[PDB]
Amino acid sequence: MSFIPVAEDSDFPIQNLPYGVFSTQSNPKPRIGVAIGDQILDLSVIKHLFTGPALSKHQHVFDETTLNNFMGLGQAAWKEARASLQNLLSASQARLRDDKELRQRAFTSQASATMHLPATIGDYTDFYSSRQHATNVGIMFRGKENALLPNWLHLPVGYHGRASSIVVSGTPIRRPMGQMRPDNSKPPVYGACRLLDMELEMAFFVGPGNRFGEPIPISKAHEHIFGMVLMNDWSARDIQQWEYVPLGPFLGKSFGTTISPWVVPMDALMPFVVPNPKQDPKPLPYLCHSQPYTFDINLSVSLKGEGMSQAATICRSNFKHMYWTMLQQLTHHSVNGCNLRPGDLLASGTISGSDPESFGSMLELSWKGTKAIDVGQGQTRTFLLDGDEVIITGHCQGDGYRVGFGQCAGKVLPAL
Amino acid sequence: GSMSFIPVAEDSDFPIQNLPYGVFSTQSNPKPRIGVAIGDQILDLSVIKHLFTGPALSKHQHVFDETTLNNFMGLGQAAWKEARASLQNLLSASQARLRDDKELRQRAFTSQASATMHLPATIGDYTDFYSSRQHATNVGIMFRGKENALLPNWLHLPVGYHGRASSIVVSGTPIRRPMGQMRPDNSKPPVYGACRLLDMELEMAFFVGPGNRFGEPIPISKAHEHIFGMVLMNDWSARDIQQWEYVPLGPFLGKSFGTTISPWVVPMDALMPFVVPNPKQDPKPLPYLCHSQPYTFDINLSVSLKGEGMSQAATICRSNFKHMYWTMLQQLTHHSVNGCNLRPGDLLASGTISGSDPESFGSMLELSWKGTKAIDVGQGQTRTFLLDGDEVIITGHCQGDGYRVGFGQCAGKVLPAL
Ligand SMILES: [Ca+2]
Ligand SMILES: [Mn+2]
Ligand SMILES: [Mn+2]
Ligand code: NA
Ligand code: NA
Ligand code: NI
Ligand code: NI
Ligand code: NI
Ligand code: NI
Ligand code: NI
Ligand code: NI
Ligand code: NI
Ligand code: NI
Ligand code: NI
Ligand code: NI
Repeated sequence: MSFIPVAEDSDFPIQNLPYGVFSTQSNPKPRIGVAIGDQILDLSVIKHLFTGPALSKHQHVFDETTLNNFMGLGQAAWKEARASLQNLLSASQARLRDDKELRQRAFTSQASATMHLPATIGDYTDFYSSRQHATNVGIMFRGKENALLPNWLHLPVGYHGRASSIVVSGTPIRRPMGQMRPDNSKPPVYGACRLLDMELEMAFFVGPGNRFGEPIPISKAHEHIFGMVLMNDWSARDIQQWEYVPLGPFLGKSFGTTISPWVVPMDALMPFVVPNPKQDPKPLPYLCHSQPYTFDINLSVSLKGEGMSQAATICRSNFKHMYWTMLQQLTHHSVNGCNLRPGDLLASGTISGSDPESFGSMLELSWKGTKAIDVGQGQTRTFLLDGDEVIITGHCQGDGYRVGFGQCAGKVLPAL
Repeated sequence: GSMSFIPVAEDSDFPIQNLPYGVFSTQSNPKPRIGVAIGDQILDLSVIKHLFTGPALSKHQHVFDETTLNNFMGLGQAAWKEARASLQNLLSASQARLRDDKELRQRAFTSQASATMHLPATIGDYTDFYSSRQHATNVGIMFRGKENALLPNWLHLPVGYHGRASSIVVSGTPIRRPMGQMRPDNSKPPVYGACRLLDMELEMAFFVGPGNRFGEPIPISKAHEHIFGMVLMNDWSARDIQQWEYVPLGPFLGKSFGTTISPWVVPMDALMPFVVPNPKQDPKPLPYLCHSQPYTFDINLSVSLKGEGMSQAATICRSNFKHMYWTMLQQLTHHSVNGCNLRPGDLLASGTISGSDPESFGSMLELSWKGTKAIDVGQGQTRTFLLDGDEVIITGHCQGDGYRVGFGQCAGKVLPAL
């Protein structure tokens, strides 16, 4: 089904076909591509091959420097694009395989490519939808009997994030300065954050908007989910704890948030859908959906420090843990008439399962700095050190192939 | 004083001392474009852009051809100062260049009355601060209790939260009463329905000029270089939705259904004549928040409410920006201290501007004390929270000798819920 060979270890078989923005040494202009094997198929080069009804008059979306306009076309266009790509790669429509002059312009090596943020993100929201993550933060901060606050099981709690500091995989992250209060009996101090953390999340991009004042009913929520990326919500826990009452996390989150560049479309993930977790209490009707919209995605996080020769896997978790689905999050986010826009990023929350090996932050893995995490070669961590590199990966396991997400990586630079 | 060839009423918001920037279109020409308000006219900068011949602007005249102010904001203070001096000259009663060019005036001016204003910039990120000591005290009492009403961090840093950028709308945009989830009965599950405690919040906000690079703080001594100018803002709020949702991650759907700004961006140079010494802070802030430069402004603010049956709008709040405890310089410095990258056109709002006098409380949550006191809105008529069809208008002015620097309107009418 693909004339482009795909190795067994590839994140990018024919069943994936994610969208990203890339550039090369020869042509520095960011442009839209699709990953296949170790190659990128350049959609600006092949834009004229999308001849179907939804795209024939809208080929210009493939000439843009971001995915926003393609996202905003909606599901008929996404489905047509994916079918066109499938038919070109199988050579059912043989133009791309057989037009050698087009072909040699259209495919470039991933290894030689530079990736960019896939969209101009107008608004970013971070949810809090893993019951074990919220419970753990609760146990650590408020105690076992108060682990979950009263609203949590009733709505998908979330907060507005900082869009400007969402950066693409591979961007170094500087340890932030700020204010903290390490001794509650004394005034706060200014200094480098001491409790620098990662957060394993996933996120989706919004497709067509909704108009200002017009909620998206849950029945239609699936029409607005374009596809998914990996996210690391870097966090400065000492800055966070001091600032956050009563208006929520702010500078403890906004110094950096990393996403992976390849946006895996929802149609690629639908084969990996599983039943939705039972919610008790049942949510209010506006949040109810029968459609399965929970996904079996195997997630891993590695840490490698300065001097260390091998990265250690510190977390293995799964997106299927989450209590509230993306449909519920999208619907709740628009219930009040808030206008979601193409390229908005809605993140899941930190993805922790019940097994401590699956906790999605070092705040949890180290239990607030009370337990050392073994990172191999005689080294241990509670929170991140200068020079540490964190890499998140994710895969769906098919029969004889995997749909992978590439990398969501960053290295910590010293405070300056 | 100082005079334009364009006639200006004594109490006009838009004398030659102001010269605010905005984005407008007309019935003749739908392209949104950059203008400056003067008297009851707009001067179209796209038409006169070739008159900006100075060193900061001569190679950057295209910023005046844009559909938003972002690029001009991004050029920084030498460009802003050069544009303002060029406009003060061009609009002067004693300057012939534009005054006597009949055909150019025909193309360059249009009446405010027939213009449609648009949002002045594409706002990448919006942040709302919480910098009125009285407002934070009042909401603490009403949502949480008198004990620690002002929470332990408030006197040490300018508390703020990330707001929703997409739902910042220009003055005049109707605001639909939001649906959502609320918990009016503590002994029952939450319910879904129309908000019952719909509120306004009197704020001001500033737009960021040049940004800072990702990872690079803005030191407080340079913060003034990044503040372009100000608008009025109404942070519409759904207090029942807010109270149920906000612990522990903050206000969310209780704010994001709509936030209105006025369209004319008053540049900081226009406001500097109205600067006053900063309020004393005790405890003294940490050094990174310590600045001697005066950056508190005497701006008289007013809020009116007009019900769907009324002929006279009632003034329900009179307050002043000079009441705020933390300055814009402190807010911008704190926002970037961790390396967060502010970008041109970002909007940083002050917080609700409540003074200590109850007549200066900047929200109906406060003026009605969470529905326990009636607000007088005219003969016989009262409010606690906003009703369908109510129109809220925020205005603001700095008063000089024989002129004002005004802000135009920040208006919205409440539509019924779905
Ligand atoms: Ca934003
Ligand atoms: Mn997070
Ligand atoms: Mn507010
Ligand atoms: Na972050
Ligand atoms: Na609002
Ligand atoms: Ni892989
Ligand atoms: Ni062509
Ligand atoms: Ni069409
Ligand atoms: Ni309950
Ligand atoms: Ni204190
Ligand atoms: Ni099978
Ligand atoms: Ni004079
Ligand atoms: Ni006025
Ligand atoms: Ni230049
Ligand atoms: Ni005064």
